[PDB]
Amino acid sequence: MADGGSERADGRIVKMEVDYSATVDQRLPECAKLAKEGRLQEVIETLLSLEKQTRTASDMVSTSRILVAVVKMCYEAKEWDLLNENIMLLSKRRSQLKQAVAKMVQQCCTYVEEITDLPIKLRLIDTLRMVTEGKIYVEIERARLTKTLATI
Amino acid sequence: TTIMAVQFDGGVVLGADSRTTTGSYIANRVTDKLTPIHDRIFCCRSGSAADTQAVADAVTYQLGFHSIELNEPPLVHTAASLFKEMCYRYREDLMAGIIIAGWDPQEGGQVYSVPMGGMMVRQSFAIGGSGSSYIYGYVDATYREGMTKEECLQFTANALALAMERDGSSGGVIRLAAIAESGVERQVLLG
Amino acid sequence: SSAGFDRHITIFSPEGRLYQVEYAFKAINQGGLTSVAVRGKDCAVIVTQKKVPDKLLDSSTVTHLFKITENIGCVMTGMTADSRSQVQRARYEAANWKYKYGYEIPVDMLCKRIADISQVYTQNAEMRPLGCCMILIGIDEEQGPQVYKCDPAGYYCGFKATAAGVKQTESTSFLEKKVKKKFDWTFEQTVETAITCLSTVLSIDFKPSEIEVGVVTVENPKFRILTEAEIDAHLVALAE
Amino acid sequence: TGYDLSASTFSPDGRVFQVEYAMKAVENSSTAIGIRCKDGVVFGVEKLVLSKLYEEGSNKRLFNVDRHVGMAVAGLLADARSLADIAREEASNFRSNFGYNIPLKHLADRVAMYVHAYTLYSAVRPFGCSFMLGSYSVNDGAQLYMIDPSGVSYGYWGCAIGKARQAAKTEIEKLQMKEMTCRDIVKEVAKIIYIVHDEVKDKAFELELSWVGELTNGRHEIVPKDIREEAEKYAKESLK
Amino acid sequence: ERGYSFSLTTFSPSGKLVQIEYALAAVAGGAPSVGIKAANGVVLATEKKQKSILYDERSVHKVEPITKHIGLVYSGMGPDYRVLVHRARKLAQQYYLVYQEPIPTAQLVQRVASVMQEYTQSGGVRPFGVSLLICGWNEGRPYLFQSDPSGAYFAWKATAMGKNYVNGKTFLEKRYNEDLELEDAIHTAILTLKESFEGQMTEDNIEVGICNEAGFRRLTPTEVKDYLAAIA
Amino acid sequence: NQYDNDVTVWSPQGRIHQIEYAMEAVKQGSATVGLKSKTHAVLVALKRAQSELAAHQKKILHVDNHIGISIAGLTADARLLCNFMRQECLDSRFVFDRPLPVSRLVSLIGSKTQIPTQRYGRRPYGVGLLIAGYDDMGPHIFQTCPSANYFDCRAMSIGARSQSARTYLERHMSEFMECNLNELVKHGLRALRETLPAEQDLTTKNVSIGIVGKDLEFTIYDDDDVSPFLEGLEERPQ
Repeated sequence: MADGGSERADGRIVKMEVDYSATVDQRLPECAKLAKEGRLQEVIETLLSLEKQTRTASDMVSTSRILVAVVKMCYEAKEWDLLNENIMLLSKRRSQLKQAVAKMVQQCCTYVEEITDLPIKLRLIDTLRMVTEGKIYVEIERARLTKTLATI
Repeated sequence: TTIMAVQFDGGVVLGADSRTTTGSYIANRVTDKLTPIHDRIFCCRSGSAADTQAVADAVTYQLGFHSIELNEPPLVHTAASLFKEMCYRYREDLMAGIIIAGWDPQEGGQVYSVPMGGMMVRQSFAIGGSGSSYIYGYVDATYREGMTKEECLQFTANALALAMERDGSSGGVIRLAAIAESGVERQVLLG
Repeated sequence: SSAGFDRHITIFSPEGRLYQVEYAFKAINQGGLTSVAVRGKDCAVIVTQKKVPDKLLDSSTVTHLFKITENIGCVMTGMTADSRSQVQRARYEAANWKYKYGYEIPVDMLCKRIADISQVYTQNAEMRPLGCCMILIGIDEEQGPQVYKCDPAGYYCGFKATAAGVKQTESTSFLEKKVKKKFDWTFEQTVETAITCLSTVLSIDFKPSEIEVGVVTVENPKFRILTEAEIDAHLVALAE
Repeated sequence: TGYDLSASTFSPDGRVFQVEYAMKAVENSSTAIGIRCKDGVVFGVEKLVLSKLYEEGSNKRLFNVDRHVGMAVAGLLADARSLADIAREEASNFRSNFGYNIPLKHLADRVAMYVHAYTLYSAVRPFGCSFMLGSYSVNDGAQLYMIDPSGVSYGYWGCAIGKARQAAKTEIEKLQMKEMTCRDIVKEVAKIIYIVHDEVKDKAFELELSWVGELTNGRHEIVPKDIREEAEKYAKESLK
Repeated sequence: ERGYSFSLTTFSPSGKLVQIEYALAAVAGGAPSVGIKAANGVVLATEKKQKSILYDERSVHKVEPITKHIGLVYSGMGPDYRVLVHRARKLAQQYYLVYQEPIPTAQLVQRVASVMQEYTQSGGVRPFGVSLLICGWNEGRPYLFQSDPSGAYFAWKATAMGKNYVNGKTFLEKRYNEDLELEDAIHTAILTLKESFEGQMTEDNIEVGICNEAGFRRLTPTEVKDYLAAIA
Repeated sequence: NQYDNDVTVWSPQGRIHQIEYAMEAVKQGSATVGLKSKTHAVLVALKRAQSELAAHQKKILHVDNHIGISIAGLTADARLLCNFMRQECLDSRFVFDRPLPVSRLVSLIGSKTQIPTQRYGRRPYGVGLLIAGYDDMGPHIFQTCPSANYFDCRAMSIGARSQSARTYLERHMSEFMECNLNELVKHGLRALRETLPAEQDLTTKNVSIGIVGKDLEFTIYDDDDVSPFLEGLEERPQ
C-alpha cells in the first residue's frame, strides 16, 4: 500500500517544477490518511517517516528561493488539520515530528551560510511558536537544543 | 354499562359509556371505564366497581414489575393471562367482566375477553356490559372484515350510541381510545 | 486485639469497634473496578469502564448500569453475585411504593429502604453482610438532580460528585480540586469531567469501548444508557 | 485458617473461602463444553468409563429442563440433579402464571438467585456445581449462559467446564461463530473432546452430544448418536 | 434462621456484662453533642462535620422530630440511630390511636428503653451503639432525658455526650445556673460545643433544634448563621 | 482435622469428608451381588449371624410386586428408606393405577438423600442399595451410595471384599444375556463365593436369592428353596 505512497512521492520530486504546488495540497490529505491508520507490515512508522522526509525535502527545495512562507504555512495548516481529525495524539511520538524538526534545522543550518537573516528567523520564530506549546515533551530534546543553539 | 373493542390492521379501538348507577340513581355522570395498565395495553371494566378497580391495580402492579425485569415492552396475551388467574381463583368473590385490548410489537393488535366465569378468548371484536345485549344484531350485520381505523371509530360510535339510547343503565358520554404502534389517541364524543 | 469471637461474627471489640463490616468495605476491591458519579446543574452522569478478558464473551450481558425504575438508574460495584441480589430488592420496593402510595418514589426515599435492610444484616449475627456498593441518580420535582450512595454498613448521604470502587482517594481528591474552583456545569461540561477524572486516575486514555454513560436530564427524566457512537462523539469533542 | 469454616464470615482481607473451596471442587471434574453457531447451540460432554462400571448410557450430564432449554452440568453430580429439579420447577410456574415459554435470560437469573442464597448462611453450604444453559427461539435467536457456584451468571459464545478449562477454550476461539452451521459445529465439538484429555489417566471415555436450534424446531434433544456417527469418525482423523 | 436464640451476652466471673461496656466505648468515641434545659424550653445542639466539600447537608439530619413537640438527637453511631427513630415514630402512634392525646415525654422513654433493654437479652443480636437525648415541653414543664445502650433512663438539667464529654461536663457545671432564658441557653450550648470543635464553625458545622412550649422547632441555617455572630 | 466434623464444611482440598466416612460404613456390611439378563433380575445376598444360636440377619426385602432391594448399611436407615419406598409405589398405584417405572423411582431416592447432606445437623444416610426391578422396557439393576449417586449398571456388588466379586463379573459379563434362570443364578452365587475365605461357603443358612422376571413376581427364597438352586456347583480350586 505504501508502494502507492512511494509512487506519489516519486511523482512529486520529479514534478515540483512542472506540476503546480496546489496538487501537493491535493495530495496532502491522502498522505494524511496514510499516516493516520497504521498497519502491521504494509505501511509502517518508518515508511511514514520517509514519506514525510521526501515531501519536506520537496517543500524546502520549492521554498529554497526568497519565497519561503509556503512550507511554513502549509505544514502549520497540515499540523492543525491533523490535530482536528485525530483525537489527542497526532499519530505517534517521534517519526512524523522529530525527524522533520531535525530536518528543518538541518535545512536552516545549511541555508544560513547563504541566506539572509529574514526568512530563517521567520522560520525560527515559526518553530519557536511550535515548540513552545506543541511538542514540548522528551523524546527528543536535542532537536530543540541545537535549535536554540542555532537561534541564539 | 356498555364496553366495546374492535381490532383492525394496525392496532385496536376501544370504547365505553360513562354512566355509573347505584340502582336507580346516577352516582356519576362521567366515568373513565377504561384504564391504562401499560403504555400500549388498556382494559375496559364492567360489572362491579370496587372489584374491578381492585383487580386493575394489582395487574398493573404485577405487569409493571415483570416488564422492568424483562426490560422489554410486554405482550398483550401476557396481560390477559393475569386477569384470568385472579378472576378464576376468586370467581366466588368477584363479579367482573373485563375486555383487554392493546397493541403489541410481536403480534400487532389483539382483543381478549375475560367474562365473569374467568375464561379467556381472543376475538376480532368483543362487547360486554349490561347494555351489550341490545346490539348483538347490529354488530353482526355491520361488522365487515378488513376495516380501516376511521371505519372502526365510526363503527364503535354507532354501536355505543344505540345501547345508550335503549338501555337505562347506559348513557352519559362516549369515551374512545385508539391504540396503535405510534401512540394512544383518546377522544370524547356525543352523537 | 480480639475478645470472644469479634473477628468472626458481628459483635463489638474491646476498642469499641467491629471488624466484619470493615472487612466488607474492602470486599469491594476484589471486584477490580472503579465507577464515578457526577451531578451537574441539570444532569447526573454515571461512568464505569468494563473489562472484557475473553473474546468468547458477549458485550451485552456485562454492563453494571442497571435500571431500577423509568426515572431512576444505578451502578453496582463490589462482587457481582451480591450486586444483582441488591438490585432486585431495589426493583421490588420501588414498585411497592406505587401500589401503596400512588406516586413515583423519590430517589432519596429509596436509599433509606436499602440501607435499612443492610443494617439488619449487620445486626443479626447469623448472616452475611453483603459486600457491594450502590450509587443512584434521578431527577426530583422542585429539587433537581440527586446522587446518593448506599453502603454495606447501612448509611447514605447526598453528594455533588463522588466516585466509588477501587480508586477513590485519587478520584475524590481530583473532584475536590474540580468543584471548589467554582466552575460552570451545564451538560457536556459535566460529562467531560466525568471522563477526564476517570481518565487521569486510571491513566489509560482509552478507546470508546470500555466505558458506559448513564446520564439523566431535567428535560428528559428517563434513565438513558448512551450509545457507543455518541460516547465516541463526546470523547473526540473534548479532545482538542 | 480460622475464618474459612462458615459461609457467613469474611476473611481478614475480605473474601469467602467456602465459595473459593467449592469453585475448585468443580475444577476437579471432567470436561464439558458448549458453543453456539448462528442458528443453534451444541452441547458436548466428555464422560468417563472406568472399566465397565455401568451400562452404556447411565448418569448422563445432558439434562433437559424445558422443551427448549438444555443443561451441561459438571461437578458434584448429586447437587446437579437438584438444580435440574429447581430449574424445571421454575419454568413451570412461569408457564402457569404467564403462558408463553420461559425466556432464557430469566431462567439464568431465577436459578442463580437460588445458588446465591446458599452462600450467605452458616446452615447450608454452597453448591458444588456449574453448568450451561442453551436455548433457541425464532424471536430471540440462540443464547448460551453459564453459572458458577458463586452465582455470577452471564453470556458466552463458547465456554468450557472441568479440568480442561483454559486448555479447551484456547482453540474454541480459533474457530468462527457466525459463519457456521451447527451441523458443521457438531463435528467441530467432537475433535476438541478428542484433542484434549489424552488417555493416560483414563482409557475409556464416552462422547454425548446434544443439540438444540433451528433444525430441531426449538425442541431440545440429543443428537442422533448411533445414527450416522460422523463425529468420532471425523474426530480420530487427527492422529498427527 | 434455625431456632438458636442463644443470648451472646452473659455475666463475667467478676459479675459485669461485657458487651454493654464495649457498646459504651463506641458511644464515647462519637460526635459530640450537648443539651440544656432552661425553664422555658430545652435546646439540643449536635456537631455535624463533613469529611469533604463533596457531601450535602440538606440530606442527613441529626436533630429529628418525633411528634410535634418531642425532639431527639444522638451521639453514638449512625445506621443504628435511624432504626430506633422509626421504632419510636410508630411507638408514639399506638399511644395516640388509643388515648387520642399527645404522648408525654416520660412515657416515650419508658417505652424506648424497654425496646432497647429487651433487645439485649434476646439471642443472636448485639446491643445498639447509640445513646439518646430526648426532650419535650409537655404540660407546662419542659423535660430532658438520656438513654444508653444498656437501656437506662436519666433526667438531666444539662449534659453532654460524644467526644470530650467530661470536659463539657465540667464546663456546664460552671456555666449552667438555676435558670436562664431560651436564648441564653442557645448561647451557652454553642459555647460548650465550641469547646471541642474545629476552626470552621459555620451554619453547616452545627445543627440545633429547640423545644418551645409552643412546640418543637428546628432551626434553619439562616438563624444559626445569624446567632453565631459573637458566639460564646 | 477441624473441618472433618460437619457436613456443611468444605475442604481446602475440595472434598467433604463426612460423605467419605459414610462410604466406609457401607464397606462394613456383608456382601451381595446383583445381575440381570434379558428377562430376569436375579440378586443374591449373603447373610450373617451374630452367634451360633441367633438367626441370620436378613438382607433382601420385598417392596412391590416388581421391585425388590438388597441392603448394605445401617439398619435404621434401611427401614427408614424402605418405608419411604413402599409409600411411593402405592401412591402411584392409588393415583395413576399403574406400577412405577424403576428409573423414576430412584430419582426420588437420590432427591430424598440429598437434603440431609447439605443442611446442618443432619447425617447422611449411611446405606447402599441394589435395586432390581422390571417394567415396560425390561429388567434393571440400580446401585446407590450415600453420596446420592445412582448408577444404571448391569452387574455390581457392594459390601465387604466386593472387589473380588467385581473381577468375576468383568470376565463373565458377556455370558449374562443368553442365560435363562439356572445358569443365571449359578453365575451369581459363583460371585459371592469369591468373597469368602477358603474354609466356609454357602450352607443354605446364609444365602438368599431374589428373582423378579417377566411373568414372575418378585420372590424371596431362603433356607429351604435354595437347596434346589445349590446343586451343580463345584469346590474352589487350590
